Amino acid sequence: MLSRKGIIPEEYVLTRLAEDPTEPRYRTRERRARFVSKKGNCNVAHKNIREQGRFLQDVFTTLVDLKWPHTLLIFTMSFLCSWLLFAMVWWLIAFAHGDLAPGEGTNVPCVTSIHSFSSAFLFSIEVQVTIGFGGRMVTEECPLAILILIVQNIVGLMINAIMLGCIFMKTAQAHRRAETLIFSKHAVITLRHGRLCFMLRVGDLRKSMIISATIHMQVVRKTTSPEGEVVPLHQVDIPMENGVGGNSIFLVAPLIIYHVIDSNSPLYDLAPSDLHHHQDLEIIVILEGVVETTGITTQARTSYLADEILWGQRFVPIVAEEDGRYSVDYSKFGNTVKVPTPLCTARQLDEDRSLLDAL
Amino acid sequence: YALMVSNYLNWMVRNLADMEIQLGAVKRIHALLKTEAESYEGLLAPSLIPKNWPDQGKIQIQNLSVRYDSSLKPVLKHVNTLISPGQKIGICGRTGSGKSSFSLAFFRMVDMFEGRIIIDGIDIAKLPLHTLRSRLSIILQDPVLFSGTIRFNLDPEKKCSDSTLWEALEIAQLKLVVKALPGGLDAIITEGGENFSQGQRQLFCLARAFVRKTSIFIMDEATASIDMATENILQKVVMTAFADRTVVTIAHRVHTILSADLVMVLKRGAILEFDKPETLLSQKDSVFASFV
Amino acid sequence: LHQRAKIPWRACTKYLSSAGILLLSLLVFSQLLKHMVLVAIDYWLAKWTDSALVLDQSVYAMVFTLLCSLGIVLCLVTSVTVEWTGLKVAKRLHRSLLNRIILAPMRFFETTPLGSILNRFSSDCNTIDQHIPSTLECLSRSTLLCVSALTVISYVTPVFLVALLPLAVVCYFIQKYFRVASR
Repeated sequence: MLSRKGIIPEEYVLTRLAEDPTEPRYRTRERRARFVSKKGNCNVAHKNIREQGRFLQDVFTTLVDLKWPHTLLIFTMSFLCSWLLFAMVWWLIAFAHGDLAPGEGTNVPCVTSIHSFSSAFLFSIEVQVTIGFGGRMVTEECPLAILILIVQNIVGLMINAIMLGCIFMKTAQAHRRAETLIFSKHAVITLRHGRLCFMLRVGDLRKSMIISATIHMQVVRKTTSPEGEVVPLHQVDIPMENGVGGNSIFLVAPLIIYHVIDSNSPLYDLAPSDLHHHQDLEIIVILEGVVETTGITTQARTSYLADEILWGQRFVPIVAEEDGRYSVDYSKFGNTVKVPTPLCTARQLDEDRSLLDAL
Repeated sequence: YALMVSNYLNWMVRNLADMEIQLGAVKRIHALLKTEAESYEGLLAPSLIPKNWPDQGKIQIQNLSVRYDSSLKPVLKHVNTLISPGQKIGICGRTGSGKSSFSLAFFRMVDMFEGRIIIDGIDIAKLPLHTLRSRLSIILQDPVLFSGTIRFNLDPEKKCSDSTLWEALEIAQLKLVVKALPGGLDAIITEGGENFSQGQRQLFCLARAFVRKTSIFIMDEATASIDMATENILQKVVMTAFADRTVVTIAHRVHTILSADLVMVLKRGAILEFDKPETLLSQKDSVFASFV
Repeated sequence: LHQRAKIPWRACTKYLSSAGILLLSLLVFSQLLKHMVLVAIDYWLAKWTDSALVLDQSVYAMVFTLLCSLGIVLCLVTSVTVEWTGLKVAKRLHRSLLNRIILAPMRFFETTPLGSILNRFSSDCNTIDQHIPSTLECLSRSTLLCVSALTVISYVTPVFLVALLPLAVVCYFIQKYFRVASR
């Protein structure tokens, strides 16, 4: 008790004055907040969510979502709680009926060969699992046993039905197939057909096709309107520059996913110097589609921070016809090679072409 | 004892935290003690290398390379100048390069990279800083008086009596204040003279300079003074010249730094012009333009 | 990296060294001997009561009286030693600080703020001259009482130490987190 009660008096004549703050550098502490991680896992922590039981009402969506070890615990506990609950009922009706006390030859017990609680629990196992080892029957002496037998059978069948359904929805999970969809770590920019385009590569490792594979693309950016609006994450959609203007894609070998930059694209004022680490860009990419083996739709997600773009590079060819079949070499999948490019905003490229045409 | 364990673990942890937060206040004190410099190492014979005391005032600066951190900006570059005995060379350099740093470093308070700061032809670069810094009077632009007795404020070490100290103080200036002074030469200066005067402060500085019996007196112009107070300071300068015969004043007041003996300009860290007579500076064109 | 600023011997040794050896030895010896006497008087009370349940009893009272007197005397000696050692350490630190600050370059005063020097002079010396002695005595008494209490508990029941080590681990974790936050 150095100052348990003696700290009440205050001198109020202290000589304390200004001192050096020695505050830590803000650059090291501040790290770019990624909207989504490299492999899905959207890093958007929610806050102040009002809970009205919505998360616990849909118990079956919750059960399928949980990890297998937790599902195994719930599987085991549901069966074991029902087994123990009906074991209590069976033991107590026997002890109420007075059939484990006497051992009298003329008394007919309502549940044959009940001698303890272990026998009652084994009888509960047999009824609900439907084994019926025969040594513990149900006689006709007390109709309450028949009613409990009906209730136990119906409860066991309901529980088995529900757990079967949850297991079937957990085997038809297609979240581990979206981890075989592969996106290049870093995307490039290069003039294809005289038009500056944001390229990318996506590949599939499994031999099973993905049907109706749809690629979306968004540019997350803090956009302010002329009318004072300050949108925190104004998700702007991006055309995929397909041959029919759609988002469809047919993926067997790795493909290039390029987006031509024009006056309508938000990336129309990108400068190679403006593409540094502390920059407000994140190019979300969404690869949807239904898996052919289960018929379950999936998403594969990735993000491309500004520092994850490499200006003026192109992807190495990956497919070669070494044999009668086509050969894809995933070793070079990431590899990129530099290529000459106008190191200036894409707007200055259209202006140059326009000025040259006029001149 | 099992019962009383509950209020012994608590006290152990709490007093450990208090001791840590308080031992921080010993770490900071030892941090201040980790600043070692200013060694009084006189590598000479302190009584036999110089005479009894330097008093001639023929200290000629010879190739004084001045530095403070010796990092990026030297000021002086081989000042080969001589102040003749009695020749009160009042020279004010360029206000931006060598105005105040020159006077400040004149007391060996800066890093002399090379050369030799001569004192009447003696090597003052290896002189006892305790004794050498006492027999060279100076004044500063921002006056300040330590509170205490008038004798204590003026000359505590010398402890000159009324016949010497009071006579010199009264004659120099503030005769009316001396009569007004309730005690006289031993009256306590209240809080450093918070309501005594402003120009009399510099007057007492020159009086205290005359009390050390130091021939030299390096002066500097006041930050602010009244026109009547400027005339009073001018009379004090005239009295100092007529009494000590030596001074070196670098006055920032350009319109009042003209009446002197010699002029020296230190522009862009170099001695662009030197003129032992005053009329040689006023005769040129560039030096005249910078001096007017 | 700098969060663990607790100095077990980095700064504590400096305070003790400033006091001196002739005073540190006396202070440590007095505290240890006073607590040993407190353990001894508690143990003697237990034995005397045990021998009085199955019933030389006057000799028990004589020893008990002559152990309480030694305890009181040791308490006074320990109190005086702690206060005197603190005073000497504070005096020596203040003298050394003034002497060093006198012999410093003008560049130091020009560079370092006047507020820094003035603060760490006045406020820090007051803390080390009126608050550290009392806190050191309180800390010493608390930790030595705690070690004494656990030793007595283990002596009465040897089984206790078996479960002391897991419990002590929990205690250690609590201490660590509190200090890091409390600072």
